[PDB]
Amino acid sequence: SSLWQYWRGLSGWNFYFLVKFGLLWAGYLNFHPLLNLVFAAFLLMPLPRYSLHRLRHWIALPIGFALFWHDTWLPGPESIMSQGSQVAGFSTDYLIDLVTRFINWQMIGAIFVLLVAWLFLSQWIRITVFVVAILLWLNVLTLA
Amino acid sequence: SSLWQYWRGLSGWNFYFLVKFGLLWAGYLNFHPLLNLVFAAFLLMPLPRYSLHRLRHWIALPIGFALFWHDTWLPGPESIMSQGSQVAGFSTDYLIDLVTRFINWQMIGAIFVLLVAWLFLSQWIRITVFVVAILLWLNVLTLA
Amino acid sequence: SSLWQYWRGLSGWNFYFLVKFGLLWAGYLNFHPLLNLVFAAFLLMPLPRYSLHRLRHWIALPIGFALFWHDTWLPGPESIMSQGSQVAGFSTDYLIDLVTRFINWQMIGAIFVLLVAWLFLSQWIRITVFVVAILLWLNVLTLA
Amino acid sequence: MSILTRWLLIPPVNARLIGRYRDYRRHGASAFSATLGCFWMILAWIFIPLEHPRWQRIRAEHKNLYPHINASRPRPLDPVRYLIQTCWLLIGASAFSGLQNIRGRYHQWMNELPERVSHKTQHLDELGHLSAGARRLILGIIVTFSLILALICVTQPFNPLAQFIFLMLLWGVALIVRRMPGRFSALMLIVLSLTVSCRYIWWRYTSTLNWDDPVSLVCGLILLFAETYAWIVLVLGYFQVVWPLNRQPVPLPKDMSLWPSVDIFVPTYNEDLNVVKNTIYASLGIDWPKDKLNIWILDDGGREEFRQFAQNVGVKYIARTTHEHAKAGNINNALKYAKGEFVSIFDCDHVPTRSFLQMTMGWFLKEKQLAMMQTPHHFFSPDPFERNLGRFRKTPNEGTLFYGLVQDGNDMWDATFFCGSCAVIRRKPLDEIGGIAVETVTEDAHTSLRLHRRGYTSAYMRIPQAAGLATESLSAHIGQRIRWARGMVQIFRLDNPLTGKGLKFAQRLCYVNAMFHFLSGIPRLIFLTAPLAFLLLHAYIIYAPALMIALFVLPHMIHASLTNSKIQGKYRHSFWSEIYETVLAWYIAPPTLVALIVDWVISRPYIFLVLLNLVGVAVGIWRYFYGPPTEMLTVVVSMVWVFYNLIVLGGAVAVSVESKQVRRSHRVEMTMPAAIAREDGHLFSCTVQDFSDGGLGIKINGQAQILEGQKVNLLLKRGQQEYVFPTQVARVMGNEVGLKLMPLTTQQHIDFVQCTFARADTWALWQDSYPEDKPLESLLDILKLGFRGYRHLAEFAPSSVKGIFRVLTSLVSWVVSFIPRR
Amino acid sequence: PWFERLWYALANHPILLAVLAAISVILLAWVLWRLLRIISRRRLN
Ligand SMILES: Nc1nc2c(ncn2[C@@H]2O[C@@H]3COP(=O)(O)O[C@H]4[C@@H](O)[C@H](n5cnc6c(=O)[nH]c(N)nc65)O[C@@H]4COP(=O)(O)O[C@H]3[C@H]2O)c(=O)[nH]1
Ligand SMILES: Nc1nc2c(ncn2[C@@H]2O[C@@H]3COP(=O)(O)O[C@H]4[C@@H](O)[C@H](n5cnc6c(=O)[nH]c(N)nc65)O[C@@H]4COP(=O)(O)O[C@H]3[C@H]2O)c(=O)[nH]1
Repeated sequence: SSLWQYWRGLSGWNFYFLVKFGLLWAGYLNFHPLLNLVFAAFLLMPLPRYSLHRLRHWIALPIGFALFWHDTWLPGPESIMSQGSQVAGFSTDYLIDLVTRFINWQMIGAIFVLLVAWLFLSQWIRITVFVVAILLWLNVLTLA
Repeated sequence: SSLWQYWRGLSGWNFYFLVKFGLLWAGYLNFHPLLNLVFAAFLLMPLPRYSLHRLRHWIALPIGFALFWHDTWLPGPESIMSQGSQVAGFSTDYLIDLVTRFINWQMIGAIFVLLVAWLFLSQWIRITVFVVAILLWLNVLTLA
Repeated sequence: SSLWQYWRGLSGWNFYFLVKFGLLWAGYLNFHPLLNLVFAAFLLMPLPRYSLHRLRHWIALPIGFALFWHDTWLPGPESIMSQGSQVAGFSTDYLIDLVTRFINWQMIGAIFVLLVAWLFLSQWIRITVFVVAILLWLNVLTLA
Repeated sequence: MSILTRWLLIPPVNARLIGRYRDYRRHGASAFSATLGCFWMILAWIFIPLEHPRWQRIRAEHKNLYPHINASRPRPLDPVRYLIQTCWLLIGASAFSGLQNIRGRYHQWMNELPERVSHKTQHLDELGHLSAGARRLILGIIVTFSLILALICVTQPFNPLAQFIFLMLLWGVALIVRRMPGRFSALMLIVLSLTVSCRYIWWRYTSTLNWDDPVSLVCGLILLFAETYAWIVLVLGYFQVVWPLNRQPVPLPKDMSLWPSVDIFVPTYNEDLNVVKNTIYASLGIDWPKDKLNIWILDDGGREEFRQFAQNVGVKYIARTTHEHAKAGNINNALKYAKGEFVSIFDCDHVPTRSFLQMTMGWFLKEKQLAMMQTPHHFFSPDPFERNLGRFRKTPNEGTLFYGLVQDGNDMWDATFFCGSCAVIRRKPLDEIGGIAVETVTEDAHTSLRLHRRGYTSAYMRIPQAAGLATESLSAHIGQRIRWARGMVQIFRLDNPLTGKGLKFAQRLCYVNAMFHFLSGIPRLIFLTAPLAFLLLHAYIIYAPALMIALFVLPHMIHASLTNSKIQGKYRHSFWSEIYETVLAWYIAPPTLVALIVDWVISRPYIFLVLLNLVGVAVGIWRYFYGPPTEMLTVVVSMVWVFYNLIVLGGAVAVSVESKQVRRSHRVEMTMPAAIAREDGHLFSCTVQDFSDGGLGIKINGQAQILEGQKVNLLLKRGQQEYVFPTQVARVMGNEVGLKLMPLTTQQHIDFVQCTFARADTWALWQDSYPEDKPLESLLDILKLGFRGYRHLAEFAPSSVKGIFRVLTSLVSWVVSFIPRR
Repeated sequence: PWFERLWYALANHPILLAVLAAISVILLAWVLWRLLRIISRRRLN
């Protein structure tokens, strides 16, 4: 088109990238700057029809889920598929204890306040520019 | 009298020049600044007819492809023509595995992100001007 | 009586003079400030008659070719007159190879780039003024 | 100039450039300015593709996106402005319909959740229905538990991060419960703000009082006592307006035989008849039987004009030879001859409405010990804070908050004090209390207190049923406020409400809280000059890191502002109460202090304070680089404090611009239906914009055919009756038609005032047109108010400071030229 | 030192304290609502 008014912004995925930034800052992340940048480019790619925009978001949801899983320190799918039967056969007390040790209430509080702050800022300030600037800064630092 | 409209830029080959400048900046390319500024002069040199302009770009497509191929360290296609029989004598599965191994996805990711960056920054930065500026600077460096 | 309307600048010979400048920087020419400045003065003379302008074009073109040739370090007319019988029998491939060896493609690339530069700068900046000024500077320098 | 360009540029492009330069010069640009502008234009076309359709659209909308950049007049440093604005535009945020619909549905669900909860709790009411002793014990133990939790919430030591998180969570609580209609949410926010303010005051009293210098200790105590006073006043005000009663008018008996007789006193000392006329014409229209009403006119001037007026309009006139005790004496003298069961004092300017004496007289027959029922005061004329600031029907009057919410709240505790006029007092209790109070200057509050001490209750009605002329000068408004202050002070010095018998403690609290606003000058002055204790002298008044102050003081201010904006919603715009206080807080303070132990008069203190604060900001700019990098944020906080003080003082100066006023009759801008008829049988409608005492205003739809010498009969329709009065075309300037009303006889004036002024429906739609109280809308508005005040002072100050204010205002405007705009 | 004991039990506990404060705020608003409604009815009638 003449002006390509298909650069609407990251919209919701601002929270996705802010959560990734926070988890990298806390030190729990094996961050992948190149894949994060390519994901941002896929989210921001201009598309003419709104149908293709919606389809792009729908296809990006599972890829974003997989990328976030890959960027954490949790074990891979092979261990999960090999130990699912053992977990099912384990007693309820051990599962409950593991669940309790898995959840950190401080992390939940930080994530919730981040979501509230993101709601306010998106109501005021465009976040996509900042998110992409931070991604570019991380990639430049890493490659240099 | 819209005579200026015969000097439009190389929008459509700005991606060509940005990709080549990046590939040089990573050291994967054997560069010739004089040839590149000759190609830029060809692109920015007008033709009397819009039909003639389309013919210019149709002629330049083989030329641009050949320049991108030869600027890379790939062996000459004459060797490929001579040894096509030997390649066909080799196993096809090994060739498929090798060509799957060869493709670097990091450069492809950088290329995709650069494409998106060009398609967005063609509003606030004119890219023919900057491409020719960097090209002139590289030519000056290779002259002195 | 509107003689000032015929001062359109050096016009088509600006490219010729810039070609001579580029050659002189490259040193492939022995410049004759007297003879070339005489040619410049000959072109300088404004004549209102357009048919006489075409006649002056028809006179300057051989004059221009003669000046360009005689400003070269190429062998004089005596040598070619003596050796025409021997040279004419030889294949043109050797002649073109010798021409390419003597004058490299760097000069033709610079000529293409300078043609584009002159064409675009002859739509923003009065080129004749600068060309005449630099020609006068060259004659003055060669005088001292 | 053209020769050089032609020597440099080809005639086509040279002609283009010369045309552009001439276009620049035609708009008043200088040679240097236009030259630099052309250089910037050529560079910008070099770099930015202005031929791209995006940039065609951006240039087409160059006015909106760059309001502070004039395209036709280039100026030095324009690229800086362009860069700042473009950086903000990239920073700023510009299928939204679905998101808006979802957000609106969410807002509606949140608003209606209390409604559904109330319906569920009401149909299943079954809250006090247990046994008495168990109920009392349960309430006591539950209150003690709640207070213990509040105490642990108040005094808990917290580090930066913890304190910040607590702040955020409680502010979210306040934001969520703010958008909750009802009267319970007000109680929730009052309790929450009380807990937060107790936390802040405890922090100040227990961790941040500096004991290291005998110089930074006395000042710290002064500031902490100012804040303690502010908190005490806020708590008492919360108690005052905790739950407005929303009292409803009582329908009178259907028969007209048991109704009483009402005596209406209109006192006058120096007012002209041109204001009393409308009041007595609307009084004759009071929807009361004519055999049980007595409208009185009392004249301290001994004027015969009021005698003739009363005789020819059918009302009573009485004048006295000896004038003692001013309004109190005149009203008592009138009461001596008033043979009626009720006395209703109306001001000399507050126009009564037809449905007044029946919308407020039912309670006098239901409650058999009632003695006073006050009615709200609504000013149609611009008050001195509206006319001078261009804030007519955009910012409410000072008394809007009071007369809309505070006295309705006082009705709960039975402390609604007589407000000067516009109220009904039963004469049987009035005879017992001796009449109108004559001792002090505020007779009204003293009389109400004397009524209350005898056990007789008091009432209040919310519907605006009295419109009057607002104050016509800032000096006279200051005089009115200072008279209120002096009268309350005299009341306290002569009769303390707190120490008495027969009064509930709530009445004493309301009485004293009504008298904590007239001692609120000293805290205002202390706050204004408080930052001039670290920037000018070197004293750490608040011995704490600058982050902690911004984390304890800030919740107090934010929660107080949010709660007050919720409770006093469409009554008082934020940060304007501070402006009113500082306007008053130089002249009300000296009388109270004596009791305890442009303009060369009105605006000298503002000049003093602005000079001192400017010295402070200069010294603070000094300390920002010479100060150690540790003691850096303290200077930043104190500079923000001084900037707030400067905005305050600029607003105070702005209020004092007595503008031109030649309209003899104040215009009430309301929409009412009217019609015009010529000598042809065809009736033309008209759109009425405003009226006045001796005029009108109509905008004809089409402006068919009229002149300045033709006769047009004006038809005014009320209910189902059509009224004809002679009118003359006064102004003809297109779609605006001017009309002037000639003097009339009695009945014509009665009908006209009933048709235009005394309509008991206009003020409701007026209140419906009040803009919502919005902090951000206030921000730029108050900043512009302060800037206008500073500019006006720079215009009308002494020369030796005229230069100072001139250069300062020039710098301020120059900087604001760079600040981005949306 | 018991007050210090409870403080240290909640020095790093601002969230539980905030929630308990909200609970007490609701309870106090409720009791104030009860008393104010009773007084309002006793006054108006
Ligand atoms: N000669 C005359 N013209 C009348 C009369 N009534 C209305 N107009 C015209 O209609 C405009 C009314 O402006 P506004 O909406 O009251 O808004 C007014 C008002 O807010 C203020 N203003 C101007 N003149 C006066 C004045 O004499 N008294 C007051 N109180 N405000 C004024 O400035 C605004 C602009 O007014 P203008 O520029 O004067 O423009 C005036 C004027 O051209 C009238 O009785 N006599
Ligand atoms: N609502 C309304 N009433 C109108 C209009 N034109 C005339 N009148 C009425 O006729 C009276 C005479 O106004 P004037 O002859 O224009 O003579 C006017 C005029 O010279 C001046 N004036 C008053 N208001 C304005 C104003 O807003 N702008 C200007 N420029 N002059 C005004 O003061 C004189 C006295 O005017 P007022 O005291 O207002 O008394 C006005 C007013 O009652 C109109 O357009 N709208």
